[PDB]
Amino acid sequence: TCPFYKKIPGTGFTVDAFQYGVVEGCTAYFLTHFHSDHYAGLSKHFTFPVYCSEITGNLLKNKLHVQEQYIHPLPLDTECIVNGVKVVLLDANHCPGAVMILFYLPNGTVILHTGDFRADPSMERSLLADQKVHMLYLDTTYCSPEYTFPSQQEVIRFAINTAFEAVTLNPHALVVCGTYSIGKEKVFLAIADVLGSKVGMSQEKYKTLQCLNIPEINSLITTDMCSSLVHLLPMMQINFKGLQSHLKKCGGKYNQILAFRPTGWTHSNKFTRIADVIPQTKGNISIYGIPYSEHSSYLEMKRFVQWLKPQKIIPTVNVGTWKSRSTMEKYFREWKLEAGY
Ligand code: NI
Repeated sequence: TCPFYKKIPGTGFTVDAFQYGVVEGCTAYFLTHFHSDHYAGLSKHFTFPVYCSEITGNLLKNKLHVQEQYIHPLPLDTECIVNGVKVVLLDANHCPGAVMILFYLPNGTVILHTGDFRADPSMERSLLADQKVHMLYLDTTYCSPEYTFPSQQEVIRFAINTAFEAVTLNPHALVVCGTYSIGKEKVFLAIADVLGSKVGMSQEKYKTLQCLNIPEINSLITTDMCSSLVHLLPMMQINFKGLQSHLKKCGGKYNQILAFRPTGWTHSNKFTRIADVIPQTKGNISIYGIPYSEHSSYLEMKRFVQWLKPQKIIPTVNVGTWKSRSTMEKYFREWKLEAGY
């Protein structure tokens, strides 16, 4: 049974609710982004309308084999009518194709569902600025003050300088980058670019990247492993065993691996600046954990919410425990009293 926080009242609409069989009354299923927790349940056998971005539609067609007739892609930043209700899709600053959705209810209520997002001050000059929002369905992943991390720019700067230094000292070193879903592509694209290489990967990953409308992508990626000195691997293989094994396969082309594991937040953030980060090393293999987030920090979320001044907030993440729910409601009240809405 679909929980309440995936339902849009006064509509036949749901958001990110494909794992419940047929939903009573739902004439249109929205998908915010192509991450597995959110699409869970979609397959080539699905027979109801799906509304999403163009990029999310490319991935549903080609990766999940949903049939074309059920895929309804919408342009961003454009007022659209769906089943007699005005909607707008906005960029979520999450992974490729990720959107927020604005619903203008027939009775005058305005609802924003963020899906997954990383809040940014640039969102204060979208179509959100134009009018008032009564309900906010909020990505609350990191809704606690201890969740700090740097900008995506500072993290990319670190990674580029790290890779460039190591490979300039040793031209026989190989760089490896972990992945398990779309998002965070900038990590491996920026590293390959400073190294003058294409990024090499499996056929299944190349296919996924081919759906994302990245400009000049054919210049940046390849399935020919041997010609490239930046390789992508599944995240689970980014360990001393998995990397040794991969190094055997390259056939004495390389004598060193430097690898990157993009995580979300980890507690090493509570004590250590990005500049100061060090790897775990075993022999000729070094692994860096780098905190590249595609979710709001506490401060970025607080800022967005105090700017938006919603009348009511419904969290969509960390909703399973009483202590979580209670903690989140406390921060919402502080924020409200500090800004005075
Ligand atoms: Ni996500």
